Amino acid sequence: MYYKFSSFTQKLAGAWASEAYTPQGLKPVSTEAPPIIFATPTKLTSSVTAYDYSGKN
Amino acid sequence: MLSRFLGPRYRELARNWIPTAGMWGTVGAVGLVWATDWRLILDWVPYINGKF
Amino acid sequence: TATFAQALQSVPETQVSILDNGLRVASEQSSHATCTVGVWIDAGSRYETEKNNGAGYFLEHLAFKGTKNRPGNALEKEVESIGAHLNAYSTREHTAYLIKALSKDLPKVVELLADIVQNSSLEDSQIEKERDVILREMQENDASMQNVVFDYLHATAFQGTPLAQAVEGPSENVRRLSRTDLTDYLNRHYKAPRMVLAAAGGVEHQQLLDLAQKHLSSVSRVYEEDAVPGLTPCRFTGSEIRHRDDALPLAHVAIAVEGPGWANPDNVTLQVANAIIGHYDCTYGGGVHLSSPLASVAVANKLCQSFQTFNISYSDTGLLGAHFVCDAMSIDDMVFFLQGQWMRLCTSATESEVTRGKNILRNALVSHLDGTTPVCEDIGRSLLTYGRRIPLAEWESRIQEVDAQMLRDICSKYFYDQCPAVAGYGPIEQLPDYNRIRSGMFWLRF
Amino acid sequence: SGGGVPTDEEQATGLEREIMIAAQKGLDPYNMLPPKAASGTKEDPNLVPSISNKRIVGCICEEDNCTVIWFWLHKGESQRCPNCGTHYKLVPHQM
Amino acid sequence: SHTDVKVPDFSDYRRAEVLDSTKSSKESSEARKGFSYLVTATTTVGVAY
Amino acid sequence: PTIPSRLYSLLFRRTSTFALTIAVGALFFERAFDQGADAIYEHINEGKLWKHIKHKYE
Ligand SMILES: [Zn+2]
Repeated sequence: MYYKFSSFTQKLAGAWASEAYTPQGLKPVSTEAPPIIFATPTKLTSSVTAYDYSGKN
Repeated sequence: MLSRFLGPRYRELARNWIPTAGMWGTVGAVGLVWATDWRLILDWVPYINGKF
Repeated sequence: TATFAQALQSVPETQVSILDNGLRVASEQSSHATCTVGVWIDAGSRYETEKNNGAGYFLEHLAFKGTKNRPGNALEKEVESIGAHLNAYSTREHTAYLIKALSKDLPKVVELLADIVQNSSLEDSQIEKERDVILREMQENDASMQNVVFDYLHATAFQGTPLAQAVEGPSENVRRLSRTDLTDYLNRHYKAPRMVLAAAGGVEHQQLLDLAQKHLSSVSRVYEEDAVPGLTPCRFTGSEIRHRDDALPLAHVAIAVEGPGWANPDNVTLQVANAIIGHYDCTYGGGVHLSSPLASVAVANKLCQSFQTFNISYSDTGLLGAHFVCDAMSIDDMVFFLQGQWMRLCTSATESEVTRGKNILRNALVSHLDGTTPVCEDIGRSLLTYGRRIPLAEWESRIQEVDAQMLRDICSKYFYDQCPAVAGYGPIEQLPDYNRIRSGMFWLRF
Repeated sequence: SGGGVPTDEEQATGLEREIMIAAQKGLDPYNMLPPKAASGTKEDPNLVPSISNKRIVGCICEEDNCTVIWFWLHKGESQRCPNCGTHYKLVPHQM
Repeated sequence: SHTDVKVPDFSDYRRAEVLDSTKSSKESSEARKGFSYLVTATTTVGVAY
Repeated sequence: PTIPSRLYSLLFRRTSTFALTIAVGALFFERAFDQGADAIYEHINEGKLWKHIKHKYE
């Protein structure tokens, strides 16, 4: 009812009860997760920026 | 009729913009003596005194 | 009478003590009949290793669904039986479980907090239903469009680093995560040296120390592999991301640069700079007479729907910049205006402007800590970040050091001729390319 | 540009690999550092590891000395340096 | 979700001192813009001649 | 404190200082480039130009 962490200053601001203490909505079922396609096959690596080399090892 | 800029804030702006305007004036003077090949200043400089 | 310095030094002091487990117990006392007691853990999305990318969020969900000694809703019933309020959040660096209650029920709440950080019963059916709940609220938070631009800005600014990934993580990790992974996360990151027990309000410090010795004794204290998870500095990337959906009515754009982090004093100066530019939305009732130049320009030209400046700090890094929502036809103009304001702070900041920003920062710092919940948040976050509670008189002393010359020196250090990180979402083809935004970050006249 | 130059936590193989792996645990089983726990007392001797039941023990038993007293140490009870009185016990459990 | 959007790896086009994500920036950024502005300054000197 | 950081800081960071750098470099480049190209041209045409045979006819 009272405080929700937000506001781009990383602060526990004040917010209404319908969003501070019920952050998940009343929508019943999650609908889909649409996948991402690229133009070229990209090496979208999260960890350690794919690979680092300059030849054959 | 230029009495709108008589205050401490415009004086503060002025003393902020002394060095930039002075350096732009230095650029203009050096470019003018460089382009005109003016003989007053170009004889006071060591390396450029080669063609005289 | 009583001036500002005397009232600032009349604020009560926060008492901090250390247990044998390394648990940091801090509290401060007022005349209030209520209390706010919380546990702050140094665990977030930055410690996750790209395969458990929503582990902290999913524990943050299952923490209130039942423990070993309090199975399920009976625990929930207990806190409702005392009329207390239970809240939590999870950032990229910190996790917090806090309870507002009355002071007269200080023991029981601490006991509840104890098992919430060390005895959570992770059940498979609860795991399934909270997986569905998390998918539902990622669907809900996709509609909150400024949060989408927040996540996009973090991703494009911290590419390749653990600070790009969101706290809730990708959808596949929600679909596939197992109880063993959550157990590894909670055994790795929920140890006692990284926990601060903070209390604000009408609570005795010795009473809370006795409660923390009784309940929160021996949380983990042991790495179990002698493997300390240490944080590593993250590379900033001047970059642009453009999510284009022309069906949306309004466009959100966030522009940022580096800020130094938590433990560098010129943050205070940067805070003053934000207080110069400030915030606005369409329901502010000032008119054409607001003190912020960007606000008055945007009101007169009818550009914005809202704008808002931010300074965001993590361990020796952060994001400093602005965020605005407007229609399509305004976007380019505002970027120019926004960059011009920054360059004015880099070149020709005056003294009355700095004084106004200093008074705004004084009022923000004092009036933010009104009530026990933000005071307790400040205590827990300050013990986790600064290593100590910075008193408000120290804040007032650091604000008084700010004059115009050092402010424009700092603003030239952090804004001038720097590559920004730009995130956008909406009808954003009038938002310029990265070259014009980058070229707008310096003046050809200096 | 590029990466290419490898960090030696991957290209270390063989004796270099186990000495780096053990050294960044802080343990030196290949005699690269002067050992610790000096105690010439009877109940607390100087502990010296071994792989056999016999080892060279040198005693520079008083500080700034010319001669190191060399003697063989065998598995069993701890006997001292034969002129000073520093005990030495062998433990043959270091491979 | 919007959290599924991940920036792809740019390490082939990326400059040399900004390659590893474990090193902080603002340590070699001045050298990068010094190189690019030196290129621009030499071009301006040549066309001024 | 490294040399490229200070070379960017006190010469390339400000636009007026950038223009001063360009003007002074233009003057020194004019002198050095004129000397170099004149020396190359007189070496390629050794003994052919008038100044090489000017001393014979006083
Ligand atoms: Zn001896």
